[PDB]
Amino acid sequence: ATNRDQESSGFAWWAGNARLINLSGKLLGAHVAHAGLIVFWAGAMTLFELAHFIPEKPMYEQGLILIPHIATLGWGVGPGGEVVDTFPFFVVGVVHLISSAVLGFGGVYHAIRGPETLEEYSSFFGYDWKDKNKMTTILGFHLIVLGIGALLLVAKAMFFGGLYDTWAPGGGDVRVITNPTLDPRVIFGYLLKSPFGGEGWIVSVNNLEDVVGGHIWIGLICIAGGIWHILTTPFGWARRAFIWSGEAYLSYSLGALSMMGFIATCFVWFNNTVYPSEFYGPTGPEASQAQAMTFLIRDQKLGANVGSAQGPTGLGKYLMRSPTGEIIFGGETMRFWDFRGPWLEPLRGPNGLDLNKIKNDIQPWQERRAAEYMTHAPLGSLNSVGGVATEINSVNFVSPRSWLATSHFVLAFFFLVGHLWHAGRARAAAAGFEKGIDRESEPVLSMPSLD
Amino acid sequence: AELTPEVLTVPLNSEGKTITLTEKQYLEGKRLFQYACASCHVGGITKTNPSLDLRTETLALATPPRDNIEGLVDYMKNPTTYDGEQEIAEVHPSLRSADIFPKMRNLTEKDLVAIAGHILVEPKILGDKWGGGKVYY
Amino acid sequence: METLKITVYIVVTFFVLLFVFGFLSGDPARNPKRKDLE
Amino acid sequence: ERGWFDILDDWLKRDRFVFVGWSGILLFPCAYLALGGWLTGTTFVTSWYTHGLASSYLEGCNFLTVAVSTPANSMGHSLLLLWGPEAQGDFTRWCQLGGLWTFIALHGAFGLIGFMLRQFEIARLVGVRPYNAIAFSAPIAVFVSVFLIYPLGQSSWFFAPSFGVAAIFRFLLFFQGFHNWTLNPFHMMGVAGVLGGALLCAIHGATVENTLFQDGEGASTFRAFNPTQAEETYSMVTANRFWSQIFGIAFSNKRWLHFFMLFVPVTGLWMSAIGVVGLALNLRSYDFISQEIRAAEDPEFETFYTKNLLLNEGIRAWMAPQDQPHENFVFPEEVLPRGNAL
Amino acid sequence: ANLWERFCNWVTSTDNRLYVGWFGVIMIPTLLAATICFVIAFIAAPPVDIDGIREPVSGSLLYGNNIITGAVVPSSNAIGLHFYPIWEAASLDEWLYNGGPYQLIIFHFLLGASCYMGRQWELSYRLGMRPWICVAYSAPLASAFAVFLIYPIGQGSFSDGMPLGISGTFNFMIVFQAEHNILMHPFHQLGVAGVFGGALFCAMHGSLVTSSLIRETTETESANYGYKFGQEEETYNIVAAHGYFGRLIFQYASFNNSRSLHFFLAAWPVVGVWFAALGISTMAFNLNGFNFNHSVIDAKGNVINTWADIINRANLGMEVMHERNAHNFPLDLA
Amino acid sequence: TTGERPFSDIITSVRYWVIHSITIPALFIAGWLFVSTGLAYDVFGTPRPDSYYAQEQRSIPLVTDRFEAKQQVETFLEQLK
Ligand code: CLA
Ligand code: CLA
Ligand code: CLA
Ligand code: CLA
Ligand code: CLA
Ligand SMILES: CC1=C(/C=C/C(C)=C/C=C/C(C)=C/C=C/C=C(C)/C=C/C=C(C)/C=C/C2=C(C)CCCC2(C)C)C(C)(C)CCC1
Ligand SMILES: CC1=C(/C=C/C(C)=C/C=C/C(C)=C/C=C/C=C(C)/C=C/C=C(C)/C=C/C2=C(C)CCCC2(C)C)C(C)(C)CCC1
Ligand SMILES: CC1=C(/C=C/C(C)=C/C=C/C(C)=C/C=C/C=C(C)/C=C/C=C(C)/C=C/C2=C(C)CCCC2(C)C)C(C)(C)CCC1
Ligand SMILES: CCCCCCCCCCCCO[C@@H]1O[C@H](CO)[C@@H](O[C@H]2O[C@H](CO)[C@@H](O)[C@H](O)[C@H]2O)[C@H](O)[C@H]1O
Ligand SMILES: [Ca+2]
Ligand SMILES: [Cl-]
Ligand SMILES: [Cl-]
Ligand SMILES: [Fe+2]
Repeated sequence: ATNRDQESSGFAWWAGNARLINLSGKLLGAHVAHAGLIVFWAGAMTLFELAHFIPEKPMYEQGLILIPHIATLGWGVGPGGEVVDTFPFFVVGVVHLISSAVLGFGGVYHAIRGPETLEEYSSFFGYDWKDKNKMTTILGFHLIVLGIGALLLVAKAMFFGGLYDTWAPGGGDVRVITNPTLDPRVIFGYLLKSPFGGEGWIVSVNNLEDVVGGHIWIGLICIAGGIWHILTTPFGWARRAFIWSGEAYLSYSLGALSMMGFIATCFVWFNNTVYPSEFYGPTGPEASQAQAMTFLIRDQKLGANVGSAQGPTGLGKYLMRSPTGEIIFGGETMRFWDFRGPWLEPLRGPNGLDLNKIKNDIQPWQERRAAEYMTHAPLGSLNSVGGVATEINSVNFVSPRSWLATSHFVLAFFFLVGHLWHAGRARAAAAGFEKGIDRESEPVLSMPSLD
Repeated sequence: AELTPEVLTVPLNSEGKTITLTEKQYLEGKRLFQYACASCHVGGITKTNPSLDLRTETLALATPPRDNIEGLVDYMKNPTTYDGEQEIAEVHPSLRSADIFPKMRNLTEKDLVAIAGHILVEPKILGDKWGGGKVYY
Repeated sequence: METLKITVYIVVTFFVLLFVFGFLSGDPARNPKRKDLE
Repeated sequence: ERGWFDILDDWLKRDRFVFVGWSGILLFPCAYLALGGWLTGTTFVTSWYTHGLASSYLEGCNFLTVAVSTPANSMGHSLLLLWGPEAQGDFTRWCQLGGLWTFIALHGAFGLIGFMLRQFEIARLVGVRPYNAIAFSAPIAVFVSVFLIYPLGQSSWFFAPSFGVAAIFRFLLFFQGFHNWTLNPFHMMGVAGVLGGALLCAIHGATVENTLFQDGEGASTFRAFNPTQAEETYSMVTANRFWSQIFGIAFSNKRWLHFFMLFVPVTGLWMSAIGVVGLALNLRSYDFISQEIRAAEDPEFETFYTKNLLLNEGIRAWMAPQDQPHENFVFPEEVLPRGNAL
Repeated sequence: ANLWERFCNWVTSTDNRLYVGWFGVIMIPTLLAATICFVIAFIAAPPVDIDGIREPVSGSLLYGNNIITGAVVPSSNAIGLHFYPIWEAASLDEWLYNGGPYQLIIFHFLLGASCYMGRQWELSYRLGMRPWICVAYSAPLASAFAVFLIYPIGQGSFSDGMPLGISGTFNFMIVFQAEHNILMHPFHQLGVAGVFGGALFCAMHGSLVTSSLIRETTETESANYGYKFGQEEETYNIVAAHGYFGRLIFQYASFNNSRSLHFFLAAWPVVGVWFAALGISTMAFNLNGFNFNHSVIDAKGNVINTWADIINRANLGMEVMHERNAHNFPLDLA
Repeated sequence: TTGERPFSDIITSVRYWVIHSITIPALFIAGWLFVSTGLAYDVFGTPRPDSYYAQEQRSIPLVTDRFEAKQQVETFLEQLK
């Protein structure tokens, strides 16, 4: 029982995985078995989603989060996002499920059967946390892998069917991306946009050419930096700035994951391009704009001049100006005038919503799309009663956007706490006082009093 | 109080013929109404146009009358405005427009009768709550 | 307004640089026990 | 003199797994009956005849919506004894009339007295000072003021809180709509006492855990402590310097620190109890007269104070008919206050 | 000893009466800016059109407010989530009308308070302490982020952020109940357990330690003079305290390890307030409390009201009256 | 220790489980039957799903007198046909 109790290892059972820090062979097993769990869930959850899936209902009425991801990549769907073939959903699930057994097999072998340490067995697979050259080499391998992964999305977009394009002329369709954006002013200009309203940082990417071209840049960058980190060792300024330990490296990754989880939370809440509303339901801004559109249409059909209808506040009842003059929907949805969506842009002129188009060019499919999104607003209870908090039972609905955003804010938050926990502990362990103050060497007793 | 055959007896047509639903039809009507209609009609109101509700008195004064099974089944095939002057299948779910309202694709004739029956029975149970909105919640 | 904008931009940049260079300046060694951290 | 009294004393004070004591004669039956009444009521008993509400698992309620509800308003402040003139010894009628509510409230009150006598009794046998009992006066002041004095000032037990999760939530919202209780400075002091109590709890525990002396070799620091050791397990000097430089001031006296921890939450609860005593009589902090005079005369004057009264007015009009069924409120749709569209 | 190293050694010096540190370099200017604007705005700012409907709310003392009703009023709903620094306004008068001050205060405060948390980590490193006091502060800090930043993001407007004032806070709470049924959300319920429990354990630990103080003084003097700052020996008898409390409940419901007792005092309120913070942060994306409206139905189909339905009646009253001039369409979707 | 037998001793002893493999399910089944026979309804006076209202009424049988409350409930119970 090497390091498998508190006396030998120093770690109680409730911190028992800390006993693995210098047991690279068992640590390998833990990581591989855990990836098996991830791949298992992906595989099994897809199959569950497929078994429970009725193609005639919108995905967002059915509690689906994985099938919408597959459909966005262009598999299984045709024009308007209608499901034409559920077989790709089946394949994706089965293959992930079968692979989890391979990973689970490796994980269990390395965890309990193989060598506990790898350094005696292989100097290639062996590592010391303090070896800055080896750690950046392992880092470089995984950057190259990530870069290949980013290029697989490009290959799917350009050579293997394309991607679902909610903005495609004619209501949305799978489209092959032939000219991805490569101009680095466009790709990197997203990185320098303000994150506030009307700008939205990278969350605002709104066309597939930019999505694909950005993954080309990311793939190259990851492959280059991966080669760079195989061939180099950390520079002196870098050496002096960081803590070089297992727990320190864990803490940096925890910080990075937390940040990504927060970005993903906003992506799914605001973006309707890589999270198409056909599959995920309308965004919050989208459903609110759709209500204004619905009652503009209803009242205009009854004979109202919506352009000149003064509401109770003095602002237009249907239409008003944004603080920079653009013609926008009125009422409380004035806050959402930054929303852009395919069902609304045909009414947009240079100055915003165009009154002549509103009067003459509103098509029945737009009235349909606004009424559907207004009645599938991402509001609902924890027991999945759809609607405002005061609504009665009847509609079993919580938007996927709500499920995906709340879960990932919660995870990102705890991963920020985990970063603080492990970064603070890594610093203290490195300096040698993570177990308490030395009584005979208490630093504050050697310092001058404050007053 | 109990869900009795009296409760489940509703007008079949405008001429005064009634039909008596089974409890199974009523409960099937409720489930199918939830599946296909409640996103806009929960509680008997109409979220996208609150001026029109599913109260029986409101359905009686529609053109043609909709306060009976045949009028309601016909509405789900070929919906009209309240005065009958216009056909609104392009914006209201119906069998005629099952291509653009895909949830209507797997509704059979028997399903339309059960949905219709639910709409006609619920006010007899709920009174003012049906089509009353939040004031009666 | 434009003068206010440049002043704030310069002020903020100033303090951010102090923060970044400050933590780049051998901070792990600024502890009361082990200095030799590199 | 070693008579029966002293022999009895001997047995009650035996060191056993559950100490009993003289206080235990009051404490144990009363606590047990209060708890068993609450479980019996929430599992099996309705509120149909007193409130028009279902309130038990038997009826389909869940852990959040079950309650032992208060008696009907027409019972006034009746003790509602099982053998009294309302139920007349009929156990089933008693349950339907709300007899379980006074049963729980009254056995609970005497249970609480018995718990506090237990704190005194054990403290005297062990030889410690009775500050735990003194601190327990604050939960007793809360229970007595909210569950007894408040309804005794009102028309009947009906307006006391009902014993349930969602029923207590209704009590919170009633207190906003009718009493504007968030505005009351006695509630404010109670909020300060409770949030400052939670703060002190967090900050003291964290400070100790992060100024520990290294008294062992393990990475789990819990083992390096011995209950009979003479030394402090953490550094008061380092803790004092940390907080003086982080926050400006710090504790330096460990006895003061722990008295303060007693003092803050206990005082807060006592202050909130005083305000509820006022609400027994509707002696509210509802309004600022100066604001009302200005706002009556100046229809452009708006504050968050006037915005909240509009919310209270919504609460009263929209919840009163269902929440007070004995009053027979019929409010036609046209009289209900509502904003535009909603 | 060059000038940069001199400056770094002063910044990180453990001899300053108040520790500065690198986090303090960001903390001090942002907290000063937020404090100065808050004080000035609270006293003298003119009314603010919070909901974008040309209906300005008076928040300052000079415009008819007292300490209880006063607030710094959130920025205009017309602005939504747009960034509104002073230099984006045509004039200060424009900036004040639209609630400019609110944005300046909360962005500087959130920056400064995050750096306050880093500063707590930083000083613990300089003094040779264990590092996790800042993890306890992350609980109130996350709550501030929830009501000032996260909730506005999910709802699309800083005009639904928490006001900077006492009655403004109550307004925020009441509308929150109407729109998310927060009382019925388990994360708020865990938060209440966190702070009720934290207050209970605060009084608990205070009373038990005070009950077992070792006699070191006479009756005419404060018992606090029986403890001396820096003394080596414990000032109370934990064995007597554990002997009392173990008999109050039973022996195994009582702590006799001061370290795990104090860890429990740390963990219980911090975890509870994390959940409260996460309640607000997830109701920000409209995943609301439990809805049992009309959950109980009789054999005929009559609605049988529960206490949940009575809560709903109260919520409807708040819903229909809040922001009475701000809605033109029947659903309040944000 | 206070002299009683340790709990861990007791609940790992075959004799404990011989006794309680009977007494626990026996009590569970007793609770089940208390509901399934409908006896719970009648002990506590709780309405069944079909006895909240009369077939056409929609008014609550709310108690409105203090000293005739018992008779009021009995009258409400008659009127259920
Ligand atoms: C993803 C979760 C995860 C993973 C991958 C690991 C992995 C590991 N843990 Mg950790 N641990 C975890 C969660 C996890 N743990 C949790 C939640 C706790 C708190 C309870 C701990 C507390 C803990 C302690 C206290 C210790 C470990 C230890 C270990 C290591 C050796 C375990 C051993 O020897 O078991 C032996 C047990 C068995 C052989 C029994 C069955 C185990 C197998 C693997 C079950 C697999 C079943 C599966 C269905 C088979 C699939 C086969 C198929 C693919 C063909 C191993 C790398 C030990 C260590 O660090 O050693 C140095 C150690 O002392 N863990
Ligand atoms: C990739 C992420 C990651 C990894 C690899 C580690 C790894 C480690 N952590 Mg860290 N940690 C993390 C993220 C991570 N952590 C996060 C996000 C937090 C914030 C909560 C923490 C907070 C934390 C603390 C406070 C501590 C550690 C510790 C450790 C060490 C021992 C861990 C252990 O054995 O736990 C064993 C696992 C358990 C005892 C089980 C926990 C059960 C959880 C709480 C249940 C969660 C509920 C679940 C999500 C849903 C409900 C399920 C239910 C219905 C069945 C180990 C090096 C310890 C350490 O410092 O050692 C050096 C330590 O004290 N971690
Ligand atoms: C990324 C995470 C994620 C998200 C966003 C979803 C989202 C969804 N799931 Mg999926 N699922 C997940 C992970 C996720 N799931 C996992 C890990 C499993 C395996 C257990 C499943 C297995 C699963 C099944 C079997 C089903 C779903 C279903 C659904 C839908 C309804 C959810 C619901 O009603 O929950 C109810 C809400 C809860 C149970 C709340 C959970 C509260 C947890 C315990 C709090 C944890 C807090 C934190 C993690 C712990 C911190 C502790 C602290 C000390 C540090 C919704 C689309 C349903 C569906 O509609 O399928 C079509 C369905 O039937 N999911
Ligand atoms: C990242 C995961 C990972 C890593 C770093 C290792 C590393 C190691 N394994 Mg382990 N193992 C793993 C996962 C991993 N394994 C998995 C998934 C399984 C189940 C198949 C195993 C089952 C296993 C057994 C049974 C044994 C090892 C052994 C070893 C050691 C020698 C391996 C060698 O020399 O191969 C040389 C390299 C090759 C043969 C090239 C293999 C190329 C693969 C098979 C094709 C796919 C490549 C491509 C990148 C895969 C993409 C996968 C991705 C989609 C997830 C080495 C320490 C040996 C050992 O421990 O000795 C005592 C040993 O006997 N492994
Ligand atoms: C997982 C990805 C990853 C990781 C963990 C590392 C890790 C490392 N890199 Mg490598 N690198 C990578 C990918 C990665 N790299 C890629 C893809 C490339 C190709 C572009 C490189 C090219 C590269 C070079 C040329 C160098 C490194 C170096 C290093 C080392 C110093 C890191 C450092 O000081 O950052 C700290 C970050 C900074 C100092 C940036 C400036 C500080 C700004 C102001 C912070 C801004 C934060 C703000 C919130 C940004 C938000 C988003 C923004 C874009 C708007 C460290 C071991 C250094 C080294 O030692 O090489 C041997 C070095 O010289 N890397
Ligand atoms: C180390 C360790 C651990 C962990 C472990 C783990 C984590 C493992 C994993 C594992 C895994 C991860 C496993 C897996 C497996 C899998 C499998 C075994 C699969 C199978 C499949 C199948 C058989 C399929 C089938 C099918 C088909 C094909 C079609 C469709 C339908 C169906 C589904 C039927 C613990 C914590 C315990 C502790 C101790 C140590
Ligand atoms: C894909 C895609 C795209 C693109 C993207 C990109 C291109 C990205 C990039 C990105 C990046 C490029 C990022 C970066 C990041 C960075 C970071 C995150 C950093 C950090 C840093 C740190 C953290 C540091 C720290 C420190 C200090 C400050 C002092 C000294 C010490 C230390 C070092 C600690 C787009 C949008 C177009 C479209 C969609 C898709
Ligand atoms: C009232 C009254 C009385 C009494 C009675 C009694 C005393 C009863 C008792 C009763 C009881 C004594 C009952 C109990 C019950 C219990 C239960 C019902 C429980 C349940 C539980 C559960 C369900 C659990 C859950 C959980 C939690 C809470 C957390 C942890 C985890 C779990 C999930 C497990 C007499 C005859 C004198 C007279 C007349 C009146
Ligand atoms: C927008 C942000 C840009 C970030 C740029 C990142 C580029 C990285 C290059 C950093 C430059 C290296 O230069 C860095 O600064 C000065 C050089 O005088 C040194 O500064 C420090 O040195 C030592 C560290 O041991 C300290 O004790 C000393 O107080 C201080 O002078 C750093 O140790 C060195 O690492
Ligand atoms: Ca290398
Ligand atoms: Cl309001
Ligand atoms: Cl509106
Ligand atoms: Fe203490």
